Amino acid sequence: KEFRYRGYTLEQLMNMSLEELAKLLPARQRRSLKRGLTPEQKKLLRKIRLAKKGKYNKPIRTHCRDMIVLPEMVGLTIYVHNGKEFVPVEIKPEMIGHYLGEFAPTRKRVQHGAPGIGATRSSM
Amino acid sequence: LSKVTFPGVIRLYPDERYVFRRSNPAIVGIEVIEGRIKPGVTLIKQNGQKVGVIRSIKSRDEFLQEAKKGQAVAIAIEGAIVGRHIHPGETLYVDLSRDDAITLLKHLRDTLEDTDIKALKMIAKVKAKEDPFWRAI
Amino acid sequence: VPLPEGNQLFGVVEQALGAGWMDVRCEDGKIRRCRIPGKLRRRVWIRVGDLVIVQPWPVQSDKRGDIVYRYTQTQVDWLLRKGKITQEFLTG
RNA sequence: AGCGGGGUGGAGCAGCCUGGUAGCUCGUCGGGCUCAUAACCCGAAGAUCGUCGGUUCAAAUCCGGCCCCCGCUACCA
RNA sequence: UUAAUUGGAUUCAACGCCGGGAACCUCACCGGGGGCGACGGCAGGAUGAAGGCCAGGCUGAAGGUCUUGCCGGACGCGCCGAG
Ligand code: MET
Ligand SMILES: [Mg+2]
Ligand SMILES: [Mg+2]
Ligand SMILES: [Mg+2]
Ligand SMILES: [Mg+2]
Repeated sequence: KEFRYRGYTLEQLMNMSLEELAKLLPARQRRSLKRGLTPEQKKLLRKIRLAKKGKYNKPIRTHCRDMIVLPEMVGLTIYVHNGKEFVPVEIKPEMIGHYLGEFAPTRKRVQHGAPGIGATRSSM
Repeated sequence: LSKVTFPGVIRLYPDERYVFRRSNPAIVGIEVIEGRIKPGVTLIKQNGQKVGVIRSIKSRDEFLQEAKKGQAVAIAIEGAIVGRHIHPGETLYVDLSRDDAITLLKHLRDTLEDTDIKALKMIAKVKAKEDPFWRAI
Repeated sequence: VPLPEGNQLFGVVEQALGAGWMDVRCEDGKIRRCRIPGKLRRRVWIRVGDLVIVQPWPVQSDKRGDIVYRYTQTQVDWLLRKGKITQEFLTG
């Protein structure tokens, strides 16, 4: 009842080159990794590695909704912009291979009211 | 003073004896709980049915004029029938005018005593069902 | 949004009497035959059952008054939530 | 108090007597016609019969006990 | 309904219409961050105005600003009109 991703434990995923890991992800993630990371993602990754090393005792806030979750990011809490505020996300092992934006909804759930004037033919 | 009508709350005896005539008129004894009974005053229940207007009051064969606290009197009323309209042991309330209540609470505040204020307060509490005026008293 | 200031108070429209005359029930438990000023009569449509501000006439201030402002749905909802007025006054 | 009558969609009435589909008119919601409203046309929702029991192959229908409503009469403090 | 769900058009003669198949741009909306005042005049200014930067904080990221001191020589939005 441990975690496995394609028959690998978490540690085996930790000690992998970015290329070796890219062969396990779905096609969209593989193409995104092969084409390189954008500069903003580079800065975010630098901050993440610093925080893991034992420095940067501050919360991580980022505008990068298109960043792919990587195994070395597991255990940290990231604040992802949803359009008007930063929401906390706690990265769990079963999130590997997803974009960050999937965990920060940008619209509010709809609870309908009573239909107003002009909602039907007879109300006009 | 003559324009306003004094409040009053009474309760029918659960005794069969006090009923001396059923309809046209309804003759039944009564004891006063609070307030003052006067002739020509409409009575209503909690739900407000018009039981009619008190036609006459008599403590004995003699003709009376009014009844104060702690007095028993047989009322001959019109429009009230035992059973469908009134039941023995049921509590009856005097219908009140809001203008009369305002006059009593503001103008004629000198001539108000314990039984009168208790009756008026509980009548307002009971009548606080439809008009928020009695809810705010 | 504006609140009564002075002798003004709320009111609920009960029935329109024609020729710019309404019948408004106020907060002091009185029914008043109220007159609508023509300035707002032309541009604001009033219908039975609305929260409005009424100023009684200086002479005989018990049955006559003037309606000065109408409360929209958002304003009356905000007032109900704030608690300045209750629900049973509006619903009767 | 005694006697007589009655409870069925939101409303007012059939369907009983002769047990075996719960209908009629208005009303609400939706679509039609008209530049727009009313009138008119179409479709759908809505009672399982005041409750409880007995009878019957089977009960709103036959029977009985309760709850409520209506009418007539006796009834003078 | 919403932080915003940008606006115009309502019988024929509005409703795959605005050549309107909007990921960015378009874009007019919402949250946040930056920049701009010919020409006149006032403060000020080579005892250097205005302006620009290696590193490091602040930050979504930013010599934008701050810390740390280096670079540049003549105009000046800190003030009033005007554009
Ligand atoms: C009349 O008969 C009388 N005894 C009835 C009661 S008086 C309260
Ligand atoms: Mg029509
Ligand atoms: Mg629109
Ligand atoms: Mg598209
Ligand atoms: Mg866009």
